Amino acid sequence: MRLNTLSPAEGSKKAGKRLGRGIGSGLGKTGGRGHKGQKSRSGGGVRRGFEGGQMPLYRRLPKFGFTSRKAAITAEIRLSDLAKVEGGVVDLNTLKAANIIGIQIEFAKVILAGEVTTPVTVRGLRVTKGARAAIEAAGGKIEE
Amino acid sequence: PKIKTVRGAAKRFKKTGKGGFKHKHANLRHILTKKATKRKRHLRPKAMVSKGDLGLVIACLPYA
Amino acid sequence: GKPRPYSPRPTSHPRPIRV
Amino acid sequence: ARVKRGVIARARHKKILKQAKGYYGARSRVYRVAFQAVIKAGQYAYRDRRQRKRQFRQLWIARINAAARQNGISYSKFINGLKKASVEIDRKILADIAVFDKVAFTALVEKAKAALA
Amino acid sequence: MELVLKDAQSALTVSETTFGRDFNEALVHQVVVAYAAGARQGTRAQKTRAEVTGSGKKPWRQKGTGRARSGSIKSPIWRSGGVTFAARPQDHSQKVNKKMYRGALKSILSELVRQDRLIVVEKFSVEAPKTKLLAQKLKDMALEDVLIITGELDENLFLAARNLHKVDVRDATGIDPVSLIAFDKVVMTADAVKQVEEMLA
RNA sequence: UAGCGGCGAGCGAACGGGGAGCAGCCCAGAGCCUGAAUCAGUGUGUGUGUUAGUGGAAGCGUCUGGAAAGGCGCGCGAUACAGGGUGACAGCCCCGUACACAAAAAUGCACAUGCUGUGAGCUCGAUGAGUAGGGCGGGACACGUGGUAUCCUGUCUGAAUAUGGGGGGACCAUCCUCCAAGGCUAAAUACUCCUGACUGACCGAUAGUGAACCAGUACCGUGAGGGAAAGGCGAAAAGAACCCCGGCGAGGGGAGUGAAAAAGAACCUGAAACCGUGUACGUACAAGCAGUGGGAGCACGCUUAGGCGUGUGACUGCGUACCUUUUGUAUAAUGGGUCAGCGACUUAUAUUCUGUAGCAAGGUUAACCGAAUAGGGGAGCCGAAGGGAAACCGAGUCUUAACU
Ligand SMILES: *[C@H]1O[C@H](CO)[C@H](O)[C@H](O)[C@H]1NC(C)=O
Ligand SMILES: [Mg+2]
Ligand SMILES: [Mg+2]
Ligand SMILES: [Mg+2]
Ligand SMILES: [Mg+2]
Ligand SMILES: [Mg+2]
Ligand SMILES: [Mg+2]
Ligand SMILES: [Mg+2]
Ligand SMILES: [Mg+2]
Ligand SMILES: [Mg+2]
Ligand SMILES: [Mg+2]
Ligand SMILES: [Mg+2]
Ligand SMILES: [Mg+2]
Ligand SMILES: [Mg+2]
Ligand SMILES: [Mg+2]
Ligand SMILES: [Mg+2]
Ligand SMILES: [Mg+2]
Ligand SMILES: [Mg+2]
Ligand SMILES: [Mg+2]
Ligand SMILES: [Mg+2]
Ligand SMILES: [Mg+2]
Ligand SMILES: [Mg+2]
Ligand SMILES: [Mg+2]
Ligand SMILES: [Mg+2]
Ligand SMILES: [Mg+2]
Ligand SMILES: [Mg+2]
Ligand SMILES: [Mg+2]
Ligand SMILES: [Mg+2]
Ligand SMILES: [Mg+2]
Ligand SMILES: [Mg+2]
Ligand SMILES: [Mg+2]
Ligand SMILES: [Mg+2]
Ligand SMILES: [Mg+2]
Ligand SMILES: [Mg+2]
Ligand SMILES: [Mg+2]
Ligand SMILES: [Mg+2]
Ligand SMILES: [Mg+2]
Ligand SMILES: [Mg+2]
Ligand SMILES: [Mg+2]
Ligand SMILES: [Mg+2]
Ligand SMILES: [Mg+2]
Ligand SMILES: [Mg+2]
Repeated sequence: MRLNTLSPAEGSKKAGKRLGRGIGSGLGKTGGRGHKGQKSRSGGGVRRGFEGGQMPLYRRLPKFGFTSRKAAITAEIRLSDLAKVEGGVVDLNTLKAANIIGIQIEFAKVILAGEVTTPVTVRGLRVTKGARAAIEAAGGKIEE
Repeated sequence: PKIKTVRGAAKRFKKTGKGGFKHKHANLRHILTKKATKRKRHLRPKAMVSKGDLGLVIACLPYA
Repeated sequence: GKPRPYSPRPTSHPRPIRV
Repeated sequence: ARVKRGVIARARHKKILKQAKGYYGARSRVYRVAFQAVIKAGQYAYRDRRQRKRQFRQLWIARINAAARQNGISYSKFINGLKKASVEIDRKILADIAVFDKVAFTALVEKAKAALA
Repeated sequence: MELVLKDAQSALTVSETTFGRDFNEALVHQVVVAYAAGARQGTRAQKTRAEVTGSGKKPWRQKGTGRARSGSIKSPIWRSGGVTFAARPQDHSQKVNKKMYRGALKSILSELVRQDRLIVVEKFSVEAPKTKLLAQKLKDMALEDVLIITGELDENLFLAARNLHKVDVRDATGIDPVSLIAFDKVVMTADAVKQVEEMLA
């Protein structure tokens, strides 16, 4: 192990395409752009979604729905998270100390995802039927 | 700089679980009287972007 | 190398009009 | 990191100019003309390695046709004769014998004549 | 795992996780390269056709002259023209994951033990800030090219080493991967090995 | 992202979070006490920069060579082996460098201390009107008049004034929060005509500045304005006394200098196109991309005196350049007089996929701090759950009164 005996792993350093450097290389002359038309030109190419003038897919389909401001401040908590909090009292603000939900979240919900294996006390969260079973099954106590 | 979303596409397509996109059917906005109830009923539910169109949609929605 | 070209100078004959 | 092309370009051009020695005029002096000429020499060389085999067989056959007709038989009969008599000496050797050992060639023509008899 | 001290003639226990693991050449390479790239200043520029000094006057009319059409005297095709893709100052620094950096240190130290290059002592200092003293100490300890990692950097040993080009003297906080590989032998003080252990975990 | 948007192309926040920095005050006024805080200006000492500088270690012999710093040998200094120079490559020959010192004079900065103005503190007040708001027209807000809050105002108007007023995105009620129509305010921030020092996986004379050179010059233009080319003798000029041909020339030959003059100033190296002298072979009855395959003869050099190598190439088979563009080009389609140098897929940031590496239900930090390529910093971001327009539900969910 000297500075002139370190090699990279095989396949870690693929050499970049160099266009317009002769016949041998297989990217000489046109450099893979083919012959003429818009796509062969410096700065050439049509914009994203462009279909040649046909009404593009993202404009012949109707807009639908609206964005909820409520959804943005609503988080989901996995059973695997309940353990990661300090105190065994899964409040809204103990989840925030734990870095489990964001600082702006106002409404959390515990769902049947992962296995809770400790007595945990869920206070002031919504909890799924599946989750309620699993927390109660480990001695946990869900209160409003 | 960040790629910019094609905002019109973001209003037409939602990303689903396996990574496809759902979208609303065309032809259910107006001129409804002359259309068969059967036709209209089959246009109500959302639909999945076809294989052909995915490339275009993906380009438009880099942050989907 | 090449010298800078001259501005238009007088022409001895008109270009033939194919039209 | 700027790379001057001088030394490498010099060597590429010399490589080509050296292969163009003996060519007429610009063809041995002028890179642009020497290059075209060295390529075309290459193309002819490839083509002619094949043609050389065609030209030599054609020569050999002509000489065997002479030597055989001297011995009172055509090339076509003689070669047919040599196959019926199961002789496998190839045209390069027949031709070489036809020039250098005319006794031996007569022997071969007799063996041919026998097979057809 | 036990590192024997050559000065006092004893042993010193160290983590197998820091001095025992196999040599991940690929990972060390990525980190050595990233270190070299982090040393680059990246200070240069050429002039584009935009930046070269001259007017935007079309040198001659588009048609009729019998010459190649021209638009700017700054065209990169022209002598004295812009550089087609003129360099700007670049940041060549790479991100190295904390864990990949620490990984590479562990791989290098583990190799410095296997090739008998990590010479661990208990106490390494000199009396006065004199280069003659350290040169004498190094010929006795029988090494020329060496990296000396001490606990707290002694002003005297710092000054003594300063004018010996083969010799470098650092505190444990100051071990870089390139220096650990670059030097023939690495002399770590027992105190330093404790810090390098604590530092890498 | 939310939004805005011929809902096109595009435009694009805020709240909130992490950091750098952090500083508060005054007038709209009268009395009391006083002139006491704090800012400046002004001298006077004090340190400490700046504007000249001082000292600053240690090498000899021999070999090659024109010359030694190079080879070999044996020494010595190093808080100095940064860098530069010196007849080739010098830690010890020189200038420096580390380090330690220095200011009559002027001046920046900091405190300290007189002097001049400056006016603190407490009490009782007061609390910015053609203004807020409105109508009409514009503009600014990410926000294009939109359901459009907010800001600004050209035009026309016009309150309340703390029991009051502004805002919380049409609007109303409630609640919350702030107090416009007077003003000042350091730091974190932006920039470099310019000074010093230092650095470069920046250039090295068609590059790098237009400009390495007496260049914004010569030159061009009425003028604004445009705008070149052009670097290198040698270590040292020792830059060639003298002689000779020549027009008391140019140019040259000797001589001499020098390591070298085929380093002689038109000067390092000295390529190619291009132009000659000489030698070998071929060539004046022979038709075309000029080669190629065959091949005699001649000349030359070798190691069997012999083949082999080299040059030439009579004669003979085959054979219509290259590039581009095209269905297709010997094409009488395009482009190139030739050479030399330069001349075209980059860079930045996003995003996706592949390979590779680390770690793995986790992974990873950004700014920033830190002398730190370390270490800190987890603010965030991506992932581990989806369905639904949404509320919401959740390994399900949506659809539907309900699903086989
Ligand atoms: C020369 O040609 C020019 C065009 O280029 C004018 O037509 C001009 O009049 C011509 N003059 C003659 C003499 O024909
Ligand atoms: Mg190809
Ligand atoms: Mg083309
Ligand atoms: Mg085409
Ligand atoms: Mg194409
Ligand atoms: Mg362009
Ligand atoms: Mg149309
Ligand atoms: Mg967080
Ligand atoms: Mg409808
Ligand atoms: Mg030219
Ligand atoms: Mg270079
Ligand atoms: Mg030649
Ligand atoms: Mg330039
Ligand atoms: Mg870090
Ligand atoms: Mg000295
Ligand atoms: Mg010597
Ligand atoms: Mg020399
Ligand atoms: Mg007020
Ligand atoms: Mg208002
Ligand atoms: Mg108003
Ligand atoms: Mg209004
Ligand atoms: Mg309001
Ligand atoms: Mg409150
Ligand atoms: Mg220049
Ligand atoms: Mg040069
Ligand atoms: Mg003039
Ligand atoms: Mg003379
Ligand atoms: Mg020289
Ligand atoms: Mg010369
Ligand atoms: Mg020449
Ligand atoms: Mg004739
Ligand atoms: Mg003849
Ligand atoms: Mg002819
Ligand atoms: Mg022919
Ligand atoms: Mg055609
Ligand atoms: Mg043809
Ligand atoms: Mg034709
Ligand atoms: Mg042609
Ligand atoms: Mg022709
Ligand atoms: Mg054309
Ligand atoms: Mg032409
Ligand atoms: Mg979800």
